[PDB]
Amino acid sequence: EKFEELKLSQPTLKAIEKMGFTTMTSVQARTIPPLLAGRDVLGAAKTGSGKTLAFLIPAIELLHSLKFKPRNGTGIIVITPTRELALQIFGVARELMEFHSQTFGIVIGGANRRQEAEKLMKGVNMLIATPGRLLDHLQNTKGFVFKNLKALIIDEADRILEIGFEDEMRQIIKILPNEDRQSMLFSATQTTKVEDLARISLRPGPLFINVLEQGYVVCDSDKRFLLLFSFLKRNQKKKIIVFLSSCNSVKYYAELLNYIDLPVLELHGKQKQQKRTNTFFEFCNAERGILICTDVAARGLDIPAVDWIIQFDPPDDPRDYIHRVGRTARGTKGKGKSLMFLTPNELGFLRYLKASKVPLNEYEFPENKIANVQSQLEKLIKSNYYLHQTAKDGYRSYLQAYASHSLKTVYQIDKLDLAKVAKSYGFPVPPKVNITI
Amino acid sequence: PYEPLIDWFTRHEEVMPLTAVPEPKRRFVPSKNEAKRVMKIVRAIREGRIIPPKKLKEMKXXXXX
Amino acid sequence: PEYVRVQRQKKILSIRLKVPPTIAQFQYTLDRNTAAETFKLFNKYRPETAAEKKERLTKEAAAVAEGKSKQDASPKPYAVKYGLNHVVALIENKKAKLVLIANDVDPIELVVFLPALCKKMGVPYAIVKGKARLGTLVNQKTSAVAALTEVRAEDEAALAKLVSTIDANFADKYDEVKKHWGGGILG
Amino acid sequence: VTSMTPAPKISYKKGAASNRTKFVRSLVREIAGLSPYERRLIDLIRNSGEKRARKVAKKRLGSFTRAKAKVEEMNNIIAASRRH
Amino acid sequence: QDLSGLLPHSRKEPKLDTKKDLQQLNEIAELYNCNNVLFFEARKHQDL
Amino acid sequence: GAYKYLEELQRKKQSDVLRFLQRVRVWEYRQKNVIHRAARPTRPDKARRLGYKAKQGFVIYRVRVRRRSLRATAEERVGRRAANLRVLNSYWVNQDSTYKYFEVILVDPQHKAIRRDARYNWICDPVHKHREARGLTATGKKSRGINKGHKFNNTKAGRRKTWKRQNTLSLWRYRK
RNA sequence: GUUUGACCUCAAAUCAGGUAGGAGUACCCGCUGAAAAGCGGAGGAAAAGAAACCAACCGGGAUUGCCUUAGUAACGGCGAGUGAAGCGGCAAAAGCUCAAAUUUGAAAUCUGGUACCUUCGGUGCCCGAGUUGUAAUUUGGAGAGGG
RNA sequence: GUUCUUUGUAAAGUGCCUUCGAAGAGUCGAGUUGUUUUGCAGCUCUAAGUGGGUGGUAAAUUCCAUCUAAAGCUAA
Repeated sequence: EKFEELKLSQPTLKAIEKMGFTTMTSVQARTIPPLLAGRDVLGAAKTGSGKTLAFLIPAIELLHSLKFKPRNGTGIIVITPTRELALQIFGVARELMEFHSQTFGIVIGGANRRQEAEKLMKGVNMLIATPGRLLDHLQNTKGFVFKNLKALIIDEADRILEIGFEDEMRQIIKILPNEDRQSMLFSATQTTKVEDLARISLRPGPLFINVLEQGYVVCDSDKRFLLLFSFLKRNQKKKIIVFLSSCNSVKYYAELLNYIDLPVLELHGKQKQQKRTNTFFEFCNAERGILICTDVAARGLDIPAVDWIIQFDPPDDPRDYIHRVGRTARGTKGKGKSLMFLTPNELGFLRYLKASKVPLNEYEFPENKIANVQSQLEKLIKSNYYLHQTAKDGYRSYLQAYASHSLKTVYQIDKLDLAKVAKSYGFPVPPKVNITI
Repeated sequence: PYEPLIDWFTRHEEVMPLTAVPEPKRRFVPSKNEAKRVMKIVRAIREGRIIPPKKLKEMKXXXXX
Repeated sequence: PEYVRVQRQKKILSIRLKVPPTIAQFQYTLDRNTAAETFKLFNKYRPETAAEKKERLTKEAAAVAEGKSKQDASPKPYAVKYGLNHVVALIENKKAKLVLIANDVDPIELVVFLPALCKKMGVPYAIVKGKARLGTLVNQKTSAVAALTEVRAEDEAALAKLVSTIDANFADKYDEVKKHWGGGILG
Repeated sequence: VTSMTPAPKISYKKGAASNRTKFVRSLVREIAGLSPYERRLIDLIRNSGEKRARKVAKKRLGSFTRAKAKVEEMNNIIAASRRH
Repeated sequence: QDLSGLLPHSRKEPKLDTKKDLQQLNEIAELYNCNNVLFFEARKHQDL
Repeated sequence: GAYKYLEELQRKKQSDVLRFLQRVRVWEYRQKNVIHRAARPTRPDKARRLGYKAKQGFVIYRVRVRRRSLRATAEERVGRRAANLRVLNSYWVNQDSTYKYFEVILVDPQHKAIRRDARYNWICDPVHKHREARGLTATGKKSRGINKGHKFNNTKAGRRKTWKRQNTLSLWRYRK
């Protein structure tokens, strides 16, 4: 069916029109009449099917049917493992709530605690959060309007369990009310301990719908962005997609490289989704273009057969990266050459690549061929306030992305020279970011 | 008694500042308060309360004779 | 007189008694040629006087008064930085490329954290001799601090070798004897 | 007569300590050195244990919980100096 | 004062801050090697 | 700014450097008079939080007192000496077995910087004559004991006040 | 360089401009104090005054004063007698300012002298004061940077 | 009320988003002495920063309440 066929409030209709959605994906078209019906649900769907919007529509329907004040309650609660997925879900949800009247917020470990605290003191009518920081905010923030719980959703309980936040989740649900609460949850696969949390969460009986060499380039953390720029100039007139972690670094690298006037398309959660669709369409039809994107915005959509996969940032799911390069090779008869940047702290990832048993190719670097624009970068950052702030934001979100990373054995912040990271961003002195180290 | 000073805390070096204070706008652009003082002098010269220095040297060159 | 008697009896009662090692880092200070070249550096970066400031203001204001709006272009002013809270403020970013520290301040406690603070912040501090010589290069009576951050490209190579010179001459020579209790020998 | 939840006003003193003020206090600690009863106190730990150390510190202080913090602080100093 | 005059094996420690926290006193008795500890709470300068 | 360093270093008084400076300065001030003019506050941060500004119309006296309170008497001495000045405030710096030392900020209501600059022009009012003589200073209000709290009851002067409450009888036109 | 100069300190001025004292003292505020006197300091009022408050409630909301609380609580050879306060009702109602992180792309601040002017001041110029911090902005009820 | 001028990328306010988000130490307090009926003063000692002050509360390895001291002004 269509989104515009179903019974909806008119600002939600304007929202769906402006997000470009008319049609429905089939599994979400299945789950939406139980989503309106008020039953609990679990669901198996691929990461990036639009399954955010699938719950976003009847959640805002519930908030519209209840019309309660921002002081009145919180209601819709969203639990999501990754800070990046949290920002993507939030950025999709912003315009949806913006045509609506209610309130939207963020709770993320790695954000400023007095910020999130003051937002909770004001009250937030739709919460999106990481599991670890929720125990802090429920146990510590006073006066926060918790007793309502109109609903609750979990996304990718595989990833919560694979991180290991499930005990935190049990403490949360033991804090959570149940009788007003309905629980909806999406997870592409399932295990037993997923189902144990599901048996606690799902208050009625639910009906549920279930439907090769790599490049690796070891570089120091300062010169890696420069080498990306050099390799991108050398491979100009070849379409290449670069995978990042943080949307701020996406926007900043895109604005930077457009200031260096080589044509670059950005693709991130802060990008408006109609503009996002325009950029993806222009990349797919232009066939010689630079695409900067995060990991999971790239996960959310199928990829044309590309000259290069370049992964600059650390991965969200390395297992999904191993499956993703295999499905990329088997899907694309045109050869797509995959590479990842490495830092000399990261070589244990390589042995996990040796756990993946796929072959590996080391791609070498000449120190003579260095683009040498870093002085121009620093003069630019000392010049432009706007570029200065976007550079600081990419740096900040980059470090918070490392903070939010699961594999500590692959990534330790203690290993990293933040001076070189700042010089890669172009700062001679690393700016202060309030990060537990 | 007396004994030499222990430098346990100095020997670890901070690679970052203390405060995450955002940089202000005015550190990057030409100074505003300068320009307000400029326009003050402009308003005084438009009222003629301040003589231009070229005109002042013109005055002194005639007044010396 | 009394005041001559006291100012001669001062610096006797100090050296007669054990000074703590966080003092007497002062007067373990910079030698002759290096302080000379440091002053040759900072006289290249004198700040603008009030007269020169007001003069340039009158020039540009007479320009706009004719109007005759000539252009909108000026790179930046570069100068030494000399306000004490401003000097500390330029640290903890860090922005201070070099800091000069006067040995003689009568409230010494205004100053005593600055060698350890630039030590932990890694800022190339140097203890200079005489706050009047700081005030001369900054158009004040005294200054007691002297920070310098922004340098033209003509002078940046001189800056780095001066930093290496100071870290050789100050940080290597006086670091262990900084820890020792000075004075204590009677007069 | 039913309910209404006020926004709880917590003083900014009661929030936390900053990185800046911890840096300030710890940087003052090594510069100031030890007071003479602290010079006594580290030695009295090293000689006759934290029992007699806490008792002497409480005698120097007025109360007991401050003597806890004082002894724990000098233990932090001993741990910062001796191992490192 | 009179009770401190009575039992010599009693002591006359300066007064504690908290009327509410009481476990610390055990430590205090451990630091004074006492086998029975006595605590006087004065609520509102009226109730003992 | 550097004032936080001065405050936190100031809280560690019996630390070696501060007692060194204290021991030098007590002898140095012992050379001078009972009352004299200091060029600058030796504890500038304490003077700031008591209200000092570095401009004309702010006079710092250093005063020596033998071991009312000692601090209030120290304020009364420089109040008697410089009558044209109005006493802003005072603070401890140093002490000996023989004498305690205080550093007192006084403000002149005659200087035009003080007569303008409306943060401080209130002290030009003749109701602010000799605040130390009436105990209107900070140490004066402490020794009078004027705050809010049940800990604060009828004390000395207020005691005579409530003795006054017992001493006078109130009668209406129509007797109640 | 045995010279010269910055400071810093301390003196001196028949230098310029100001200011303190004494009287009175009904009321006010401090200090001292017997069987009150005294001292010191002000004003038309003074003081106090914007909670490190009161409460335990369906909470209240700077200070001041009146009525009530109340001759109660409490204290006292629990003898002589001493002797409150919360709340309530009313009068009156008013709130503000510093001190903490940089303006560093320009001490932006002010006294004083002089020349004029529309003079409880204004403008200009010049000495000074001031970075050992004068301005703007911010006093938790936050606030700041940006957008 | 009339009348003359006042802008200079001048100053401010409201909502939303983002990034931050620093405060009164010879003080608090403790002991003693005097003084007062609990404060004040002297002498000695002398702190903390999710801190501190104060009060109820307990089904008890308690919970909750309520303010921000050690800076200042303010008519009636």
